[PDB]
Amino acid sequence: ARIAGVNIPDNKHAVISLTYIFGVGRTTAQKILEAVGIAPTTKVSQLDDIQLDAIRAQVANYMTEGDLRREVSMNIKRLVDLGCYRGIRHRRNLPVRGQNTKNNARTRKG
Amino acid sequence: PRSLKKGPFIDAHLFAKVENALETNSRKPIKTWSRRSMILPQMVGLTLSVHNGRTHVPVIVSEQMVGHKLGEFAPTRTYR
Amino acid sequence: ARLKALYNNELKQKIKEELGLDNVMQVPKITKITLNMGVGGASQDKKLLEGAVADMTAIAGQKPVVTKARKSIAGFKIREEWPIGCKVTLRGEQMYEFLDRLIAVAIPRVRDFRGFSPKAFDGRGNYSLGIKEQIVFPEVDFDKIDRIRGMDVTITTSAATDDEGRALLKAFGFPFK
Amino acid sequence: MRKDIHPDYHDVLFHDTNADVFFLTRSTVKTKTTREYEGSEYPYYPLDISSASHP
RNA sequence: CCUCCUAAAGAGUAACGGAGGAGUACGAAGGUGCGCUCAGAACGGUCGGAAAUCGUUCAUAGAGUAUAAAGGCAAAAGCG
RNA sequence: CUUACGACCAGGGCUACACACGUGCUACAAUGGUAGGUACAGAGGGCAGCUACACAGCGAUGUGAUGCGAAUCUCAAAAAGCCUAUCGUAGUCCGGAUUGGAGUCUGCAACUCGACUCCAUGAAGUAGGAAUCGCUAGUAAUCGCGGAUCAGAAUGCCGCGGUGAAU
Repeated sequence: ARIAGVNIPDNKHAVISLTYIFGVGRTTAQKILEAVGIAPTTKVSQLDDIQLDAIRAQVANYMTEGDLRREVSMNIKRLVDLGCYRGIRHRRNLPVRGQNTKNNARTRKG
Repeated sequence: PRSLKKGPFIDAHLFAKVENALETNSRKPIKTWSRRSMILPQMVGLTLSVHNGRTHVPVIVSEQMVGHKLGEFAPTRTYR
Repeated sequence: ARLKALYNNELKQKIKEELGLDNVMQVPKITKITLNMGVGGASQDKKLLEGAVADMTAIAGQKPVVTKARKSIAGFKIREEWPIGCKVTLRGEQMYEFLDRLIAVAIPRVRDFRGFSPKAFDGRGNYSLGIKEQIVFPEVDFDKIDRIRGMDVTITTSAATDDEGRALLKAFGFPFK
Repeated sequence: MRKDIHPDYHDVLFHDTNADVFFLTRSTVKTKTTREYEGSEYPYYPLDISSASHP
């Protein structure tokens, strides 16, 4: 089945497949499936197309993956062009969250 | 960051300086030592001079700065 | 060929009225649609060409043709007369049908697409667009896909000027800029 | 159009459930399930999204 | 042995004079019939750039002619 | 050394990393992960206070209300474990680094620089080079629970008990 512009593998449960979609998580998928008749146990292949359409409408209510990616990029760019200490941190590839970086500083550069 | 019920933290002397500057819309920098004070919508547009530890650096309060503390725009460590 | 039927009846007259052209014959039209898939990897491993031909044939609906490189570059390490790219040419009734299928399905499935830049036109009335991913078209099947490859589409219009070219596309409804 | 050297090409009906729109066009894709259409019976491929519904 | 200059506007013309190649290759790279036109510059376009392939506008050859140079080459002698 | 090498105060710093380094923690998964149920302790702390119970909240926590200076009330629920559903060798329903967003608390103040809460994002890592270390019995490994400094700030340190080997 295709949700939100990308493909989800059909071999496992609906909630687990929704987890794969960017911007979608397991708890959010459970919340989505609770409202509508679809149950988390049922597989995507088993699940009917009309159910999938209602699911797409529920996902559409939530902010989509492209929109989320663009907002994150926009926020980082806003910090950079503001030039705040946080923007300087983003530009210089150093932890902006305040985490201690004396020795294990590896996981910012890549 | 700060409990919403307590409201923003805004130091009294910078508060007084900024209201006495708002009634004039003066452009001369407000030289201040308190970098812990909340930037409010009222002080959008004018210029402060925030202590960075060694000297004061000007900070022209832009629109996209409310929600940040004064010291965020005054780096303290200078690393090349 | 719903678009072919529609263009003669409706779109042509409204294009003429909108541009205030003196003569009906002046009104522009889409002469041809060309699809290009150049890949450097091909002709060295030699496995890329078969899949590229398969996907291009499936999407286009016509048999594509393999171009032969006319120049050799040391940096790209391409010798003379190697099959590095594949292209196809669509016109007329079949072009209008391909364009209808494209407008119908190809662009909407594209992920993270808001619109096409207005500067894409070269200034002579011709239009060029690039598709990031071939999977977007419905003809291809995601299950048995070896790899993802992007595509280039070119639209040729009689009008020599970009304003009339854009109006011709607008009458057809090509997604807003 | 040279004979016999081209792909299989035939009539197809593309429908969007959300937009409730029917489109008729000839495509090489083949569909296991077909919907009856008053003009004639040709195969059915479902569409998740359609251009008209697309913002 | 071949090309250019020396060589003095027909040919020819020397120096231990100034400059470069040859001692091959092709059953197609020959014949015929048909068809085609290059190098570059700019603009647009996924990876893809200075430059790969695709589209457009100029472009008598600024290309190509198996090979050194001279001449010649559009009925192309160039390319299928 | 004595209008300074003495005395006070605001701001910052002790928390900066191209890289090296010793201690540990969490992993790389099926002897498992996640969901439901369901048991079995120990010792320790509590007016510079722990809160039974009601309601608001997905949550940390909030407003009431009550017992207890505690063999009374309370932190407190023990976890590994046992029964079922599922994931089926996949960088995965492994892993939770990192970042964006929202927030609750302590504190006069959380920018440099607090620990937690939910949502999303989901990096390396699929067992480790020469070399190297601890451990002989309720010991190694494994599991959580306490206390001290403490206004708030543990994987550390100081204790505790469950499971429980091989040689």
